[PDB]
Amino acid sequence: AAKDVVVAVGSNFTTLDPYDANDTLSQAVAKSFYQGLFGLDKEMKLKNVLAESYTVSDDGITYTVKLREGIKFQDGTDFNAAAVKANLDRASDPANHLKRHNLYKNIAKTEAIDPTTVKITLKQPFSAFINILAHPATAMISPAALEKYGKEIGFYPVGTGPYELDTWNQTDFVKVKKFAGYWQPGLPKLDSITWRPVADNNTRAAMLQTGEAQFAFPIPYEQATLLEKNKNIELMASPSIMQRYISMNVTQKPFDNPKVREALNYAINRPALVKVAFAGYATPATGVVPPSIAYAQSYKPWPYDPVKARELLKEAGYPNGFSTTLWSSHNHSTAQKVLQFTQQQLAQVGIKAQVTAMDAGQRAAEVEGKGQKESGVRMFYTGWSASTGEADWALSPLFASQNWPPTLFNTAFYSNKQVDDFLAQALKTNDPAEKTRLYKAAQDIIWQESPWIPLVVEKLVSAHSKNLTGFWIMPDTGFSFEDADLQ
Ligand SMILES: [Zn+2]
Ligand SMILES: [Zn+2]
Ligand SMILES: [Zn+2]
Ligand SMILES: [Zn+2]
Ligand SMILES: [Zn+2]
Ligand SMILES: [Zn+2]
Ligand SMILES: [Zn+2]
Ligand SMILES: [Zn+2]
Ligand SMILES: [Zn+2]
Ligand SMILES: [Zn+2]
Repeated sequence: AAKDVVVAVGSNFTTLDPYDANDTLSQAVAKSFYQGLFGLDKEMKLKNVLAESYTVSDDGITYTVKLREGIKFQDGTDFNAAAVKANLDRASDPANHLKRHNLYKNIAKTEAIDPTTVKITLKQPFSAFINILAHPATAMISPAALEKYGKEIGFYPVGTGPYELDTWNQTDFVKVKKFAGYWQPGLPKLDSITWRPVADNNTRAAMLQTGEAQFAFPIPYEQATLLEKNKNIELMASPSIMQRYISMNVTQKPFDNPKVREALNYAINRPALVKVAFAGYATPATGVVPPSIAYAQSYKPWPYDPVKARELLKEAGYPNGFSTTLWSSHNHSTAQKVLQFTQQQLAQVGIKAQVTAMDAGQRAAEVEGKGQKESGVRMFYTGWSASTGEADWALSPLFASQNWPPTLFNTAFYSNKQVDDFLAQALKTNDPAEKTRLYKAAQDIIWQESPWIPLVVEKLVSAHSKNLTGFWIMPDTGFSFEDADLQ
């Protein structure tokens, strides 16, 4: 019997060459034909994939990876230390100007000691490197295919995965078919997968209804109830890695005063916000890092208390609040309801905030491309996904004093001697204990200094036919379908 499943996704794909994509979706789909040395499961946990095992010098500089022998690429060629070298050399060559260059520029060189042994030496220590190797961007592509297609490799992928490219209709869909020579006997179980972009949200959910699609994501809030009521459809609300928050320019107006920051955090009723802006598909944030990320810490939740808040602003010296600005990035999602709710809650405590949604231009001009002594940024509503699955990318770009704009995304212009050093120390050790310890310390300082108003952490809403099993949504919004099957 023919097992042909259709997945209804959210947008169009950019490229099928992982190294050249900034959107998770395209990377997730390209996972049909590509595998990495390592990868993360649906709980965001480390797994050895094409790699058998690995070792790292106490110097943190040298990584020695053992590979599984006998694996073939979809074009008949062999997967070996040389192919890994070719994939890594290419990714770390700036001349290639591949969108994900920054994830490999720290690689000094890759050596093929033997067909099943790869020696990678970094320029500088970076304990999160193993995570970079498990990232869906680091795909092992066919050296032969890299040469045959050159710069068009992103259209005609050739990897070691369970599916081969059947055909791609730029706007219509990406259809992949079962690869007979897949290195794992018995897989895949499916004969084909058809990834179909469906921009209309209501239509996406509707297809699960008619049976037109067996899996879909994301699912609109209104359509959620409908689907969950259907016995042929399984609707899930899973944890994501999207942190929602409002940063405060800790070097400005009343925000320099830590009492104000502590105050404004009492002003927001988070459980109410999750209902009003996310339809209950999120949770109040009890940390600055989504708990699904490795090394994250969680704390006792912020109570909601307008009285405590107004009192604190008074002690601070603002018996009648004050006025400030609240910027958010222009979008069509839930942001709109978040702003209206927030400035309303802030109004209750006397904080007149002038909301403003900015397009790509103003955002890059007023928020990202601007330094402290110029920036107008005061209160900023935004979000962030640590797509590496570990604390560093969830913490450095947002709190490391060196990452203030236009360098990186520390919109709160926060800084702290200990945190910066704790973050730096973390990257120079590979001992889990030390790492959980170092990161835990930085987070405790951050949470207590409150440079933010951590709002919530979203929930991913997906749904699939009861018949489709082994098909999962990952916190980073990618898919895990190693053992997918149909009955
Ligand atoms: Zn490019
Ligand atoms: Zn050749
Ligand atoms: Zn040649
Ligand atoms: Zn076909
Ligand atoms: Zn065909
Ligand atoms: Zn249709
Ligand atoms: Zn399920
Ligand atoms: Zn109180
Ligand atoms: Zn728009
Ligand atoms: Zn199921």
